[PDB]
Amino acid sequence: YLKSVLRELVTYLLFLIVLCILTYGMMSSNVYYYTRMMSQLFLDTPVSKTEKTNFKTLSSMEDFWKFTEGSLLDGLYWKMEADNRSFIFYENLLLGVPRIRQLRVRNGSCSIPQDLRDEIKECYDVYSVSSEDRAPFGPRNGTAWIYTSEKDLNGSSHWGIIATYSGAGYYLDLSRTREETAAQVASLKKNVWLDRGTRATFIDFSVYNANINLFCVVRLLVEFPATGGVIPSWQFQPLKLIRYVTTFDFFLAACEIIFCFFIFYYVVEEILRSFWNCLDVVIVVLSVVAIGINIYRTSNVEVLLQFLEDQNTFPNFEHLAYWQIQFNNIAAVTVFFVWIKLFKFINFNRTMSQLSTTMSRCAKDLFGFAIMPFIIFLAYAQLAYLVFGTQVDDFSTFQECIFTQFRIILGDINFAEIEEANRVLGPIYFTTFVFFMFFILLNMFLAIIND
Amino acid sequence: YLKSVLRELVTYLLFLIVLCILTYGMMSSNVYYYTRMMSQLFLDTPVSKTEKTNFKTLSSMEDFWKFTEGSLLDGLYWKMEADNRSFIFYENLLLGVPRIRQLRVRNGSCSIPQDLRDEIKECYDVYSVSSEDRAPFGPRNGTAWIYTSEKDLNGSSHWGIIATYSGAGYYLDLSRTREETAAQVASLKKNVWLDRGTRATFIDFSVYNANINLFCVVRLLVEFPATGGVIPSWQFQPLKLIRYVTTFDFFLAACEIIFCFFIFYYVVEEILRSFWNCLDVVIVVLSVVAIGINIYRTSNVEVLLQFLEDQNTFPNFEHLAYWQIQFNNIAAVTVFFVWIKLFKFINFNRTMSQLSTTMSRCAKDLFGFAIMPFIIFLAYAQLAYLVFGTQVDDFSTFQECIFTQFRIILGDINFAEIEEANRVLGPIYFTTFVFFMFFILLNMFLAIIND
Amino acid sequence: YLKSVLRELVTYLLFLIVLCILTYGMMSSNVYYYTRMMSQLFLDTPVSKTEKTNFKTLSSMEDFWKFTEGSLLDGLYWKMEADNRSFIFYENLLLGVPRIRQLRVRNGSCSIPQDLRDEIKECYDVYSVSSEDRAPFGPRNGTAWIYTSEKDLNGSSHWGIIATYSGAGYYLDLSRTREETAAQVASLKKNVWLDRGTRATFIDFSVYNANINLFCVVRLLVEFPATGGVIPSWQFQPLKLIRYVTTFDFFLAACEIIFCFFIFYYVVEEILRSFWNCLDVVIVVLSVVAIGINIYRTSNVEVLLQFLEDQNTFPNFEHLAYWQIQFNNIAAVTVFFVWIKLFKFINFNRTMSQLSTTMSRCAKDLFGFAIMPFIIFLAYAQLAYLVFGTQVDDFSTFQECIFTQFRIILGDINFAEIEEANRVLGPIYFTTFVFFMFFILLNMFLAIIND
Amino acid sequence: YLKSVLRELVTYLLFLIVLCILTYGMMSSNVYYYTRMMSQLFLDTPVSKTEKTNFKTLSSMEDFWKFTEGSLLDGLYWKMEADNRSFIFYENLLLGVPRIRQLRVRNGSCSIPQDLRDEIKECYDVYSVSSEDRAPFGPRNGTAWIYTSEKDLNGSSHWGIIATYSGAGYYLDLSRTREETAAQVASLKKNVWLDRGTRATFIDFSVYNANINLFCVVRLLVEFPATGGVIPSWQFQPLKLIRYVTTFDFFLAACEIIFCFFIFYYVVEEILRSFWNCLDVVIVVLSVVAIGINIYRTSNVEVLLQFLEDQNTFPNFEHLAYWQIQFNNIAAVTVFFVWIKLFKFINFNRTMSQLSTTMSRCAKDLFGFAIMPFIIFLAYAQLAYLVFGTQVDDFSTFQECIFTQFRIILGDINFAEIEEANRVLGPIYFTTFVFFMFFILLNMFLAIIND
Ligand SMILES: *[C@@H]1O[C@H](CO)[C@@H](O)[C@H](O)[C@H]1NC(C)=O
Ligand SMILES: *[C@@H]1O[C@H](CO)[C@@H](O)[C@H](O)[C@H]1NC(C)=O
Ligand SMILES: *[C@@H]1O[C@H](CO)[C@@H](O)[C@H](O)[C@H]1NC(C)=O
Ligand SMILES: *[C@@H]1O[C@H](CO)[C@@H](O)[C@H](O)[C@H]1NC(C)=O
Ligand SMILES: *[C@@H]1O[C@H](CO)[C@@H](O)[C@H](O)[C@H]1NC(C)=O
Ligand SMILES: *[C@@H]1O[C@H](CO)[C@@H](O)[C@H](O)[C@H]1NC(C)=O
Ligand SMILES: *[C@@H]1O[C@H](CO)[C@@H](O)[C@H](O)[C@H]1NC(C)=O
Ligand SMILES: *[C@@H]1O[C@H](CO)[C@@H](O)[C@H](O)[C@H]1NC(C)=O
Ligand SMILES: *[C@@H]1O[C@H](CO)[C@@H](O)[C@H](O)[C@H]1NC(C)=O
Ligand SMILES: *[C@@H]1O[C@H](CO)[C@@H](O)[C@H](O)[C@H]1NC(C)=O
Ligand SMILES: *[C@@H]1O[C@H](CO)[C@@H](O)[C@H](O)[C@H]1NC(C)=O
Ligand SMILES: *[C@@H]1O[C@H](CO)[C@@H](O)[C@H](O)[C@H]1NC(C)=O
Repeated sequence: YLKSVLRELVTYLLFLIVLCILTYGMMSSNVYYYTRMMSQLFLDTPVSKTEKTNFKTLSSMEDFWKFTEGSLLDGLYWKMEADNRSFIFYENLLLGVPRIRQLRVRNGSCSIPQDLRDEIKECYDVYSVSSEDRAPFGPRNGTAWIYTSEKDLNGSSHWGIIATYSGAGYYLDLSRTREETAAQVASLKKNVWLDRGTRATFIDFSVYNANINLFCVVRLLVEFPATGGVIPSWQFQPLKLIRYVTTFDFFLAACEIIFCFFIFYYVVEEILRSFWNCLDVVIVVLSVVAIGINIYRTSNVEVLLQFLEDQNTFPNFEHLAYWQIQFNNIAAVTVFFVWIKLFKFINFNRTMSQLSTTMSRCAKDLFGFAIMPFIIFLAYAQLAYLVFGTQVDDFSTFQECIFTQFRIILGDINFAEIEEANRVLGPIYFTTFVFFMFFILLNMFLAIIND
Repeated sequence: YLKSVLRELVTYLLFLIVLCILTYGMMSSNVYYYTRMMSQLFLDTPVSKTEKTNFKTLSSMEDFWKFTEGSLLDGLYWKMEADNRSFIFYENLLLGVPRIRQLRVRNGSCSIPQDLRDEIKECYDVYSVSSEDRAPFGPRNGTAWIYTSEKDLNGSSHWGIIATYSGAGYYLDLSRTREETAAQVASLKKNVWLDRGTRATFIDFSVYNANINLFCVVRLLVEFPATGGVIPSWQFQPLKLIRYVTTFDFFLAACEIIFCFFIFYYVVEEILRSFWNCLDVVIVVLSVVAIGINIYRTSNVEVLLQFLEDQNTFPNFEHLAYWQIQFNNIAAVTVFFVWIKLFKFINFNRTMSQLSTTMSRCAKDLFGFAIMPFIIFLAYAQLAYLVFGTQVDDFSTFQECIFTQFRIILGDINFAEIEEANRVLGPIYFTTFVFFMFFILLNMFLAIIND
Repeated sequence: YLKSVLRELVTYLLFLIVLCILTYGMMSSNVYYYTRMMSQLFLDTPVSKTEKTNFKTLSSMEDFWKFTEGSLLDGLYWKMEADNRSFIFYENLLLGVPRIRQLRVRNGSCSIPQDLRDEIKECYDVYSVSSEDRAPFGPRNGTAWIYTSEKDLNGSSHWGIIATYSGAGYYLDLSRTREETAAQVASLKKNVWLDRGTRATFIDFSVYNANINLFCVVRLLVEFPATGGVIPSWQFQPLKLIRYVTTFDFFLAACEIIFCFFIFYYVVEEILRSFWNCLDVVIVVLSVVAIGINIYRTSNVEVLLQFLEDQNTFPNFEHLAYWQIQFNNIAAVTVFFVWIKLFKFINFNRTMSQLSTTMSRCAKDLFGFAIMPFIIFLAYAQLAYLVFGTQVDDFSTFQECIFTQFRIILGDINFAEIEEANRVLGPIYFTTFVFFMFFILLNMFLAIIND
Repeated sequence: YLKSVLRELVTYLLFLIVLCILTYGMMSSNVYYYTRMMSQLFLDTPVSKTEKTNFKTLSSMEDFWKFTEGSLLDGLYWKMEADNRSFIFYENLLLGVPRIRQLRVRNGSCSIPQDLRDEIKECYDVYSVSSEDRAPFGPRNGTAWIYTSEKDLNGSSHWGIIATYSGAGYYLDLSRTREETAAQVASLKKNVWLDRGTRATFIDFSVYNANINLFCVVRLLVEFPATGGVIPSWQFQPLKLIRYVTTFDFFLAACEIIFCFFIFYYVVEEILRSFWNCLDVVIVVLSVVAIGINIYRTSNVEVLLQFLEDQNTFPNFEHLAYWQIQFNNIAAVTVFFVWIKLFKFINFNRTMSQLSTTMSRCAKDLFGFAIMPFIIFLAYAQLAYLVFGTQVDDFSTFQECIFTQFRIILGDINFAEIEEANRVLGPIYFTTFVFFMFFILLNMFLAIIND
């Protein structure tokens, strides 16, 4: 039994570092600053030299146009090689051409209360597929004023903060040189390309680094709720498109192929309650998903080669970016669970044999104990979402309310804005919540001390 | 017994989601940003273009006048439809006309010490109903200089941060167009409409949004303590005045009527110690209060219809705003307790039968244990209020002192200003407090471990 | 026994609220903002209109002179009644005349290493009574350039942040009007009144409020370590000098006299281990000290009456301010202990009879348990003071190091500057400290669980 | 046995304060501000008068040159004695001459993917000893353009934040007067001395204070990752070079010599498991290392005397600085352990005899218990490093990830940027992590309660 356990043990052991190698391998070291520099160059810089606001600060259409005609242009251009080629920082190819896309909602999408109909001329509803405006508004001279479809326009429907956004919409592709772009943008500002009915806009472009080999894909996402104002959001994604430069990369490629053999091996083992079975399956399921993504999704790299043919177009990476994220997402989770699988054998046989007997024993009862606090914990969350959420960003969404309470329990708090929101309940809420939580838990010890 | 318990159970179950529907229904999703944009447009913007202060920063009369003649004007006007109609952000009707009101205290309200009487000419006491100045000061040409009564002037006495303020006072109603208003304001600054004896001022106006159907009521409240300086405060209240637009709204209306039947049903059940009885009554009491507010208070909507007749006046919503707050306040609390009522049945019968037996058992003793820390906890609070409260905002009020200590226990702290306040006791206070609290609790475990 | 205990009980009860009345009585409500406005007017305002620094920011002599010739002047003057009388905010008498005093250290106070003697001409040692420079430097035309003694110059030696400072030194008294003062200050800047050897400067003045009856005493304390630079510090003290205006004040006066009778009563009771005896004595001792301060120290009020004769001089309140602080300090502590005396009787007889038996029992052992962590806790404190304290303000002083660790345990942390200080030990220090502390305590439970 | 234990006890006792004296002695009091003033003068000041960025803010080459030609120059010069001698603050000798050094990487150090070779002309790899560029680029007129070796150029290879940096490189030594330096710097900017291939630059200079006797050594370290941008870092080190000024210093010198006798005494005692043996050895080992550093490393002081001959050169203290740090590092650790050695005797004999019996008993089992959380704690750390670390600075390095989680557990958190990084996993990560950690620990109590 021991040697058989030892075999599945050492097999697991090899499988460990192999994955650890891939992770450590597939992740370059200094990538962070590559983002941070990009981010600070765009997000963090004053909209205009005379302006005190960053991109994170944009409150208005005027704010937006300033930014577009502002640092964004200067952020995307340098002198400096073609000279149509502009190296960012001097170190970064601006890859292809940037693209701007917006969304628009129809006039009569909404309805005016009968009393104010004599007053109000028209309204514009919150964005929806139904409320989508496909009419060719404006001079209709270009894709800016001409509607297109996410089928026709290669792209993936994106999930925004207030709503999901279909890839389709009104878009425009920029120019190679800063001057030509400004000419385009000006017309887009001159003629009104941002009107009452424009809910969300996209600015997307890709950037390549030649020093280390990586691709920076940038999604600048600006929303315009029916309430007006501006909600800026951004995405900076590094990507490794070309897997082969160094032999070390080729060294990793063999590993992944070898890594596939392990999974192939474990899959057979899965054939036949149990908890660790329920645990082990999770590891395998995630594993398969990654590779499938890794191959028939990510290994495509068509758009690249397609872009490599003619580099004057827009190199849509949104999918490729989107997926490798999920890939990075999944793979990370696997490793996490991979470390967890360590316990069942090396610890249970000797060390935690005196623990698991207590651990798994109470683990059944722990379910019964933990029932009480959540309901209470959820109640405040629901309460706070009702009282607050019209006031404090932290309570804006019911989800974030839950998250906020953890920060509260851990001590991260903005108390002032709470008291500003409600001079009465908020303090009461804050106190009672914190108060009961301890008082609640202390009882649970006792019913645990029952044993 | 079980089926009878099952009936009161499923009955409770239906009553749950019905309320959940109403809450989820009566609360729109994106309302938060509607406030946030409004707030950031007023509270968060520089008083003047050359000025570095926000509305939250106002320290002086000069600060105030700048703000009034500053962003406030520009915040209330846009171009843009009448053109007397100015859409905020282009998306928001400025509803009716804004109104400014101030309070004033009589000359001899206070008394000078005999020694300095030769020095000081006059004083002005802290605001009170007695100290109220009803004399028609100044040119006496308008409501600005003419006192009016909260009976005559429709309004609700408001509860400020240092004091309650009667609705009566000296007020002025603005104009439709920004220019005419500035003319008014200038005269109010030219002639001195803010003098030694002006304790508190009000700026109130309402804003309607046509996209989603809502009303933003704004209370800008500025105080002037007898000590001078300025204490800014603000209120941004969304309101749903017209309950019927979508059929979904009509769907909710039937629910509330149906919802009333439940309460009517439970009221009869209340007829006849007990804790859960003491619990259940609370649910019912709050429930009734809400609906009464919901009907003969809020459903009035007279001022609206009154305003809808002639829109050039000031549409006082202060009550309507004030109440629906309380309504939102109460309803939220109900839901909270509604979730709590879950425990007594589903959990007690099976799961917490092994818990409630311990829970309710120690719940009696917990009262005896918890006595010790509060007295100690209160002592520091009272101590801190004596030592501090002349120094640190967090200790300014005895109430907030209590709240401050929680942040301290949870770790939210400004230590510097404390040490700045008192280089000696504060650190001692801070250390000892934190120190004993743990040391105190640890003992309480033992007397609990006694069982 | 019970009635006898009941008598000492109700006697204690009356004594409670009597003190509570005095405290609540002797403390006015809104005093806080009176300070806050004063503070924000001076500490918080830009040194110059073109300048971005506050008084808290001053790094240099130039910084200082700017401040003096800057906001300070404008902060002390308004238009506005005499007109030699300038009401601050229009609400506050500038009381008497402000005063500036500095300290100076002799040339050869220090000694140069023999190697650099050929290089360096002279040095100036850290401030000390020995290093004090009494020589009449400069043009010697005024108290600015003429040394005076704290005996001759009425004043109390003050305890600064790096050192205690004798009241004696070089001082100058300002003028009534802003213009005349600037003339003085300019000469003090024109001629060099701040030289290499000036360690510390004082700016002190008093301000009276006529609305509520109070006195604001302001100590602006600037230090110049031998290392150069500037360490600003400030003191804003409210004072109630005239105890009699309202009959309510007279109502309080009788109480304090009545309050004295209680102490007189308890003193006799003290005549005769015990803990509560050791407790009770503390209450009495502090009590006596307060009244003695209250009478033959504070009730003096001579300087006032002296100032009231001729108001053109400097009204030194430093003592009067200094003492009532200590008075407020002591009285607060008393109340704290007063609440503590509640336990021994009402709780011990019924409620905590089941607690004190455990409480006082383990209270002996708690001493033995708590020994271990302090030594460890102190060690890190001493360690951190060695590693840090040349880097992080929080560790600058060994005292503050201790305080810093509490914030760390409670979660208030600046981690960045720590890692900036030492990329190695700091993180190690931080981790290990936090780590052991929990690990340490958990053991202590067990030896407590021993019972 | 007791007297023998008493002898080793009192011997230890004397050894305690002797060290305490040395520490307290070897550390001057006010040193902190000496740094803080220096730091704030350089790190904290706007690059240019019109500029809003500090040295900590530098994002670019342009940023850098501005700083060099900016505050740095003004920070290093004052008027003021020679006049070639410029006293900083007027209180600080600029010691010798400052020095600037940079690093450079060869052209073909890296390799371009075959597809973009037609596009990209050249790349520059991340810094390495191999990638080092020793070619004499540029006009080759000076050490700026002429490569030198760390053998030839006296210096110690320094450990930077992204990489270790050999002392060798391209350097330049500044002038005595600000004007001459600017002439040098301009040429270095005029001609391009910062190119694509410059990874890291050094600015190093020393500053002496004559008031207290100390030396400030300044290392300004700027990095340029292959990704572009700028990573500023700084080091401000006080040093006591001349050990003899006051007799008190001579008093300390005898102590250290006497202090050596103790160690000499304890070394013999070490001759012969045990834990305290394992403890005691550590104390001795560290002790020896310090003195060896103290003598044949630090007591050298040659460069000083060498510099004292001719003061126009660059006084390299980098080693002397580097070592005394380690010295201060080690000595601090010793004291920490010195306090720890207290327990084994005074506490074990009487007080903790009732504790150590429990302490050391469970101390064996504690190892078994603590196994579970670390693996879990590490997992999140590894997970977070995979998910984050491309986004959040706090997760940038796997090491800092661990540190970040402590702040999270203690409550120090930036939640926003996390949610900004990943709208999904981050919140999930945050919640689950915090959630399990408590849930994990609670079980461990039970298996501990097993006893
Ligand atoms: C929107 O529809 C309303 C409804 O008749 C109409 O009055 C208004 O002119 C329309 N505006 C636009 C821009 O389509
Ligand atoms: C559409 O018409 C406008 C009106 O002159 C013109 O400025 C714009 O360039 C036209 N668009 C295109 C794509 O030609
Ligand atoms: C989508 O990709 C195809 C592939 O050649 C291309 O022809 C087409 O123009 C693309 N459509 C876009 C980018 O909207
Ligand atoms: C206020 O009353 C005092 C008391 O006589 C008087 O001297 C002063 O002129 C009055 N001022 C005003 C503005 O009423
Ligand atoms: C009151 O008189 C002043 C003095 O000219 C004048 O400016 C103001 O307009 C008058 N008020 C009204 C309401 O007419
Ligand atoms: C109060 O409301 C009534 C209702 O018509 C109106 O006539 C009156 O002018 C109002 N008073 C105010 C707004 O002061
Ligand atoms: C200080 O004393 C030194 C010692 O001789 C002397 O050289 C220097 O001139 C003196 N300076 C002043 C200002 O007294
Ligand atoms: C001292 O002499 C200077 C030199 O002119 C003069 O400016 C100053 O006013 C004099 N001081 C006094 C108090 O007269
Ligand atoms: C101290 O007070 C006495 C009291 O009259 C006064 O004569 C003297 O001038 C004062 N000395 C000062 C303020 O330096
Ligand atoms: C770098 O090497 C490449 C490879 O041939 C060459 O094309 C380029 O001109 C070189 N540039 C420099 C600055 O050495
Ligand atoms: C190297 O040549 C340049 C070109 O004129 C000159 O400016 C520079 O001063 C020279 N360097 C030295 C050290 O002479
Ligand atoms: C290293 O020190 C020696 C000692 O005299 C000196 O001659 C040489 O110039 C120094 N080299 C440097 C500072 O690069």
